[PDB]
Amino acid sequence: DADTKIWNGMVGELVYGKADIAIAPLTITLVREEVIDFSKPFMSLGISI
Amino acid sequence: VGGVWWFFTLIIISSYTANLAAFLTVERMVSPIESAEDLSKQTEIAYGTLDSGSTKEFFRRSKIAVFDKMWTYMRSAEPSVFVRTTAEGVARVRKSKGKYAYLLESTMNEYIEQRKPCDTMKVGGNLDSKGYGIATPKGSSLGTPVNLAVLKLSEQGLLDKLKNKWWYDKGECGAKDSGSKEKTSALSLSNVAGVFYILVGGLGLAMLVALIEFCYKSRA
Amino acid sequence: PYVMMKKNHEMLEGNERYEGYCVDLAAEIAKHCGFKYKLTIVGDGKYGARDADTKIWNGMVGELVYGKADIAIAPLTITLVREEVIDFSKPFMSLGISIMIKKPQKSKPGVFSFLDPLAYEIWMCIVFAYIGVSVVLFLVSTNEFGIFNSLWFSLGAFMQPRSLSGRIVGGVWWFFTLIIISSYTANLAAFLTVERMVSPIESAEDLSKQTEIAYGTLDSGSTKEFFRRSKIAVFDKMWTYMRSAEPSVFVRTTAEGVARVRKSKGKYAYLLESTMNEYIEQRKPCDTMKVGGNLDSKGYGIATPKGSSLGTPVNLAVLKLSEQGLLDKLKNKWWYDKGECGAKDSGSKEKTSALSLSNVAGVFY
Amino acid sequence: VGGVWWFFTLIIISSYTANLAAFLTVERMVSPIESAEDLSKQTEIAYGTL
Ligand SMILES: O=c1[nH]c2cc(C(F)(F)F)c(N3CCOCC3)cc2n(CP(=O)(O)O)c1=O
Ligand SMILES: O=c1[nH]c2cc(C(F)(F)F)c(N3CCOCC3)cc2n(CP(=O)(O)O)c1=O
Repeated sequence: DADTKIWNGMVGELVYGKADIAIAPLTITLVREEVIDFSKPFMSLGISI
Repeated sequence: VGGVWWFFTLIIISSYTANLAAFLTVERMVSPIESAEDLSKQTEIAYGTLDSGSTKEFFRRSKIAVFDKMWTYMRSAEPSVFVRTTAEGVARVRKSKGKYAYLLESTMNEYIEQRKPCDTMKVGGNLDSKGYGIATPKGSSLGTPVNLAVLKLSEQGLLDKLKNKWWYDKGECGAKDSGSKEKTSALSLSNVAGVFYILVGGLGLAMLVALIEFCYKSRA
Repeated sequence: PYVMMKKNHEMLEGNERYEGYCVDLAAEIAKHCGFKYKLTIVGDGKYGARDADTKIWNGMVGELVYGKADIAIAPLTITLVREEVIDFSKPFMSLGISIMIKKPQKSKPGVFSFLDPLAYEIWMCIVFAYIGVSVVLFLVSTNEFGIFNSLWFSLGAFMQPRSLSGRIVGGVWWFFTLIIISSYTANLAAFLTVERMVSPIESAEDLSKQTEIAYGTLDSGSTKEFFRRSKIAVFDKMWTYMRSAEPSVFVRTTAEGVARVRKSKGKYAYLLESTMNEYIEQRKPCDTMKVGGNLDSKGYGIATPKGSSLGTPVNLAVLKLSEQGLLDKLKNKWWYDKGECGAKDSGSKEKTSALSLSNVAGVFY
Repeated sequence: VGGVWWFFTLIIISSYTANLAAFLTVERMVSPIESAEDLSKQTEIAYGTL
């Protein structure tokens, strides 16, 4: 959230110590790589028709 | 009379032949899509994305040639080509008789293709390169271990195996994909069949006139 | 097309000597990380392997571990064996193993170009109804007298008084054949207008289900070792075939493999990295094409010595470049834009026309 | 012989007719450059400036 500058969802629960690890279809984005750590991709994808 | 009638039927059968050819020539002209560039080069088939998400924001910020034009279209397309949820998008594709295409994540798409009534399919390669990963708090102890674990699983083909288990095996369809093989691709017997029934009908009519004729003769 | 020697490289020096995807990717990374660099080609010209005996790393991965270089910007595959000794940034290009076949060419008459317009099923029924009329007429007109007549009605069949019965039979049968020959003519015209030539089917599973078209991989490399170690259903059978296929379905180099596909008239398929494959498709004489999706999920990355300062910076830089679509842009620049071939342009080329003899020949025999 | 020869000529005249239809259909398919966008959509005809 731009205003409150607060992280939500799984990425949030990681930064605020709610969880120890996140195992889900979490996209590896630059904005997230800055606050948390992403392991190598376990599934490559993209936009399809 | 016989000459003019002959010239008359000549024109008609020629017209029938010529006309029947245009319907078959165009029938071949039809070329389903396959790539994203195909969506931009045409307008007959509408298309859109989710009203909110990285998918929509992708085209908006994309400076790539093809994707640019696509966004320009979707940005002012009426009615709204954007849907509220992913379910709405799929429903729009299933109820437009192939007049509406929906752009979404390949992962979720591939899964939908393996769900009843098996009436959806992914076409062409992906538009961009993304990837999911295991997230761990910055400077965690599980960091390095998990990272290597993912690499180990992929090399053992365990990751590919898991996907096959939940995407294709879990199906199911598993049937709609074997019919989508795209085998057939020619003319047909249907039309020609209609002319066969009218033939046998004529033969039967004659077989009736024969007996009937005989009877008449006898009477005489 | 990652790193190549520029045309007039002899008249140039420094980094200006080289050009390619990675050459541009280097400048981009250096711009976002803020540093000057000197492009250098690895000595032995290898990527990154580990000799079992000497336990020594070679190629770029080697020059990193032994302090010869500060960073590796090349199509270096992100493997577990390497991730242990060095650091890999997020993938700047996802790839996998693909299939390469000949150019979807086309050519063949075999009187079978006449039975196609008209389906085999239709040729059959038109023959069944053919004798179906010569038998009905046969009933209109002692054992030999039936043979001479059956041969006469068969001559009245072999196509060209007022017995109303068999009269309407000849008329209806004429109207029947009229429609058919009209359909054949019309349909054949459509064929002569569009004239689209498909091909086989993209799906590694298609290579295993058939044997007519041979296929193989490089005699040495991760590609070959993949099938050997793969426990997946489809890939298993494929390896079983290639493992004992005679003659050898494996080639010495990648060039040999491509040459084998271009000289087998579509009888030999070659399995290789999608990246190199896509590039080949964009090279003269444009007679090769990639079919189906990749067999596995790989990815190249920027390699940096374990515990380096450029580590985190470069990692983020790669992610930034991809999100700005700069990576996709670079690939398009060296693969398709700088390419020479064309597929969507060959289908957009509405032009062609000429009669041969093949089809007509089948009717002569 | 007369029957087979008839079926033979039938196919040929049908082929001639069908093919001749294609030579006129394609003759219409051909389009000439009307604007600049036409120069970009095709490659057969090269073009340049000073
Ligand atoms: O980390 C993320 N991972 C995601 C994974 C998936 C899925 F593919 F379902 F696993 C999806 N969907 C795709 C289809 O529509 C329904 C949900 C959204 C994701 N989003 C939201 P974005 O902002 O639209 O990318 C993320 O943020
Ligand atoms: O790090 C690696 N990066 C590689 C990059 C490429 C290319 F795609 F050309 F860039 C290739 N080729 C693919 C086509 O055949 C010719 C060479 C091999 C690579 N290998 C050897 P592997 O053991 O067979 O994977 C590596 O080890």
